[PDB]
Amino acid sequence: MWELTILHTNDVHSRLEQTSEDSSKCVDASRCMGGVARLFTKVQQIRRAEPNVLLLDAGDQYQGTIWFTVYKGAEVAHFMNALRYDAMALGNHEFDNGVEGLIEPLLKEAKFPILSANIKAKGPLASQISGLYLPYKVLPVGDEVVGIVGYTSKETPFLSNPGTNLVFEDEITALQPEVDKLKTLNVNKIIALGHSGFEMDKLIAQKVRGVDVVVGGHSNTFLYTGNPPSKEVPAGKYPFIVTSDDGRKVPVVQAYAFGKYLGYLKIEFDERGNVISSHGNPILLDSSIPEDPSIKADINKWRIKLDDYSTQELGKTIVYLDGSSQSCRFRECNMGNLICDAMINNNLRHAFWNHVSMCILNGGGIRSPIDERNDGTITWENLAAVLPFGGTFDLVQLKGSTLKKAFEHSVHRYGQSTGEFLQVGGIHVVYDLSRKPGDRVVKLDVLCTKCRVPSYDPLKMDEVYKVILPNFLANGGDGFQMIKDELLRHDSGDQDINVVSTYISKMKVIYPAVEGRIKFS
Amino acid sequence: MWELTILHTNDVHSRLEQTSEDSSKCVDASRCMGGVARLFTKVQQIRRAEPNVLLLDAGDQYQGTIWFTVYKGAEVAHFMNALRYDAMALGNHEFDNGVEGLIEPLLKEAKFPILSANIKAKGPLASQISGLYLPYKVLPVGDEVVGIVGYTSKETPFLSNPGTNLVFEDEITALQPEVDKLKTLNVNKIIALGHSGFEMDKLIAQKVRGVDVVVGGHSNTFLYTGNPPSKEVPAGKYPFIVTSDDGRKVPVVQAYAFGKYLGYLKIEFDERGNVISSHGNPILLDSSIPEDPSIKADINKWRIKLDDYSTQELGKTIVYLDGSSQSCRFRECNMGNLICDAMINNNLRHAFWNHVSMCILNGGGIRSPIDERNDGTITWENLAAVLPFGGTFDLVQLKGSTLKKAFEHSVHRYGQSTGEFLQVGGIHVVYDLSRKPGDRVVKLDVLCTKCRVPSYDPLKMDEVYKVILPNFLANGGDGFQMIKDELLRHDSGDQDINVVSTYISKMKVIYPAVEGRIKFS
Ligand SMILES: O=P(O)(O)CP(=O)(O)OC[C@H]1O[C@@H](n2cnc3c(NCc4ccccc4)nc(Cl)nc32)[C@@H](F)[C@@H]1O
Ligand SMILES: O=P(O)(O)CP(=O)(O)OC[C@H]1O[C@@H](n2cnc3c(NCc4ccccc4)nc(Cl)nc32)[C@@H](F)[C@@H]1O
Ligand SMILES: [Ca+2]
Ligand SMILES: [Ca+2]
Ligand SMILES: [Zn+2]
Ligand SMILES: [Zn+2]
Ligand SMILES: [Zn+2]
Ligand SMILES: [Zn+2]
Repeated sequence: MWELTILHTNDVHSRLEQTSEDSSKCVDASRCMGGVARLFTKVQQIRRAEPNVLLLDAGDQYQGTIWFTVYKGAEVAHFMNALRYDAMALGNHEFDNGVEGLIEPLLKEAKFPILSANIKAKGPLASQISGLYLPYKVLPVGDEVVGIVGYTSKETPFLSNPGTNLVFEDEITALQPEVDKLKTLNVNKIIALGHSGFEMDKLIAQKVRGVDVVVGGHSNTFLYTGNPPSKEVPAGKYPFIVTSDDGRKVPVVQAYAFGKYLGYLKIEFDERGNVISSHGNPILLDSSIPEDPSIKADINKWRIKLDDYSTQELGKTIVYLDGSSQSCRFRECNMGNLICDAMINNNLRHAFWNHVSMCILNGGGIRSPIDERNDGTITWENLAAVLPFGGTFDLVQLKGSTLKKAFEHSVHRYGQSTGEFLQVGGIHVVYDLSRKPGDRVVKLDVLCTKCRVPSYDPLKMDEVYKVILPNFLANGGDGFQMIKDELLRHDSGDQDINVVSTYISKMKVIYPAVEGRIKFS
Repeated sequence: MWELTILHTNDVHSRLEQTSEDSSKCVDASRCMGGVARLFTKVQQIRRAEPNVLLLDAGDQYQGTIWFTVYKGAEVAHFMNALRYDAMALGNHEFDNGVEGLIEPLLKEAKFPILSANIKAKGPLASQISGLYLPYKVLPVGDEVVGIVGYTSKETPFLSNPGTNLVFEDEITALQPEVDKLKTLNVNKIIALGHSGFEMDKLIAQKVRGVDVVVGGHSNTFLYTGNPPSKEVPAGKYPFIVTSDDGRKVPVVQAYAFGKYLGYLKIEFDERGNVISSHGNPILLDSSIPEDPSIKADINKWRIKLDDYSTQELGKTIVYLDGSSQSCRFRECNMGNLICDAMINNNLRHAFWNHVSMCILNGGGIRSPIDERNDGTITWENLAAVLPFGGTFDLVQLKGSTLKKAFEHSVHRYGQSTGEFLQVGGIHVVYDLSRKPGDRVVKLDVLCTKCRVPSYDPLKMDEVYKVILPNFLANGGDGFQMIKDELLRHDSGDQDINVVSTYISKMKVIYPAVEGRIKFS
């Protein structure tokens, strides 16, 4: 019997340096976690101890911190090569800077194979990207070979900017012929490594004949066997076992996000590549694991270029700016109220009509909290992690019916850590989750524009309201198809980080609170 | 039979120039009201038409606009002499600048008798103020004489700064011997002119034998017979008839406030001074009445010194700043939310503990609205009328029990246009007016200080909270005795107008709304 050790990371999101426990900028260095230097110490320790080791990434290394704003993927290719990753699957955020933002910094500079079987290149692009990413790779591991098939979220054209020359096929339809090709090459050990979320990973384990292990990403799934070591609540045991349609037990693994944990799974295979057993758990990369000095000195060299983004203080916060998913995707979060107050302030600074009183913001668009214990200081860097996408805060004209539909969509699948949960400004919404989806909004009061003194009045279906929202939502992003389809007017506004930055500078000291903007019945 | 015409003003409050309909600074001159120039045209017209005329003031000429901030009462003595007032009764605001602020500008410069029978001077002051104000005056009117007895609110030591050398006696106890003295002088026509409010005026008409007419002030009572000409709702017919204990019908009159109306009452007396009948109504001093050119040119001369208080713009409002009594004494008003946000902002600008999240503000302390149609401009003058008293915004430490008592007091006599109604910041209060007084607060949630993210939690009786409030409330003003008696700590803060001014300058453009801080069940 032959034992393989799979070490996996996913949704790291430019978290190259060690972070606070909430994955925001490290301040109190003694209690910091993750980062590539720490991950390198743990990986090295496992390589010294285990004979057959694979270090894999299931996508979304791109986007999240000033590391990616400045280096545009050169930091990813450099440090992923430094850690000696054996393979990576393409994620949706790898396309955020177009195909060009993927090809030049990453595909051309990685010393490891970058995979995706369901991505087909066509037209002019076909010749330009050919062989820069592969559907599968056969990797020698000790005296054995292990086949790795890659996959990327089929919904990527709506999540990113991959362009019109890439076709995103159904994962299962595209993976089965590639697995069948590995089987003809007599590769009997097969890992499906990809980026579509835990729900699709379970479908790949059930339906794709020949896959032994599924290593996923995109849904930031925390899986654990026993008592977890930190604040993350497990969504199931590690590994998650799926029984395939052909009757084989298939472990499905995921390792949360932000490089806080290193996934770790041991598979005992027999001579014919049948999985005998599997055990593991994600490894919390805390303070106990010391950062590698060589990687850390290299991280510090690259850090010089970034320091001029933290030299200038925009203002102060005397309160924790809760930009976490556990807060901003489930209820009113003060980071969400702050950003919506900044949007309304930027639009009301230059103004019955002409005015704009309301704001809506997808909770999943807020990508990091900001801590108040660092002397209170807010820099362009702390703000760069909250709002990393470089989008705009647009003005839209919506019928009350359209706004009520967007609010119904906001909680249609409440309890899935779905980022469509809306943060608001100039709106008082009450939800009753005991009611059937599509009828959960029990109260929707909005701030009048056509009134001398502003006050909250019930939303009228036949009335038309002006709403400030991300360009992402206006384009039907996060399943807000009703906004794109039913809007009556759409104007482009200022860059997201600049709107929030000018506001923080004006206010000097900020203290946003949870005020009852969103309530539950 | 002999007919007397009584023209009366009360609670003018430094409204020397014509004002908007809400009694704030005149902008659209075509639809402006009141002012001394307009009042002079109407009074002159009545003097040309009627043989026996008395022009009286029932108090509170002092405090309200930049006219009083700058001239400290010299404008009152000058323009009241110009209009040829025959008498004035002392009001509580005439003592706001101490006895010295009353003696030097007004008592020493008025060419008319200034009256109060229930104010007794003692100790060192007795010799200094002797004869500068009188208990009564006998005025020749045509071939007849009319006696005028004055009175001032017994509660003045708590409302103002009259000092420890003036005794404020019971109105009825002090008025009866002065009326009896006029009766021995065979004065058969007697007017009681004073400043204690409509409720006390009715008691004087009922109890003081020999008073024929009561001309009052202090409660800003609007009395009208028929259909009123403006937005003011009558509190009863004009005149209000009180049947005395000795069986005589006694008219009681009051003419609202801010010089918007001129009270006008005709009394037909018989040969023995018995009131036969009385009819009248307040005269709305609107645009139809033209301003006297001589008084207006004199008003413009004095206006030069004031212009450097309007030359500098503090910021802009895009919304009407509702500082009216009809709003701020009955429900949440946006002027109240603004001032409470300015108080919390001034105290949080330099800060679990040390912080202050809550604000309370007596609604009656907000003395004027600000209009947004004047290009949006907010000047030191517009702000001077909102906050004319020159008080401070103090920090106090209160038990939850004390705060609940202050909120119970806030609505104990709801529906009387009582200024104790509280405006708030960092507090969510719900009242149920159908409940018995002392038990009307059904919900009282406050913003936590001892929490990383601020949020609204129920008030705990056994807990201690930090509240920013006017120095007036800390001293038990407006019947908030529980604040003065039960507070655990009291620190003096910055001047009220400066706190609000620095905030408006920081914000640049303001838009406070009615947000659900105060609700009714
Ligand atoms: O890491 P992911 O692959 O995104 C999976 P997740 O559970 O961590 O985050 C999902 C949430 O994030 C929201 N979201 C993602 N990208 C964007 C985004 N920009 C991405 C982008 C799109 C097109 C071109 C370039 C960049 N803008 C906004 Cl406002 N919201 C976004 C939105 F997609 C959702 O609420
Ligand atoms: O014109 P008035 O004689 O006052 C009768 P009104 O029905 O028009 O106003 C009553 C309201 O006004 C409130 N109030 C009055 N004076 C003050 C005041 N300053 C007066 C003062 C007191 C002592 C010395 C000097 C000035 N400060 C504050 Cl915050 N609130 C006040 C307080 F008294 C009440 O809520
Ligand atoms: Ca196998
Ligand atoms: Ca008489
Ligand atoms: Zn991701
Ligand atoms: Zn993803
Ligand atoms: Zn008054
Ligand atoms: Zn008064």
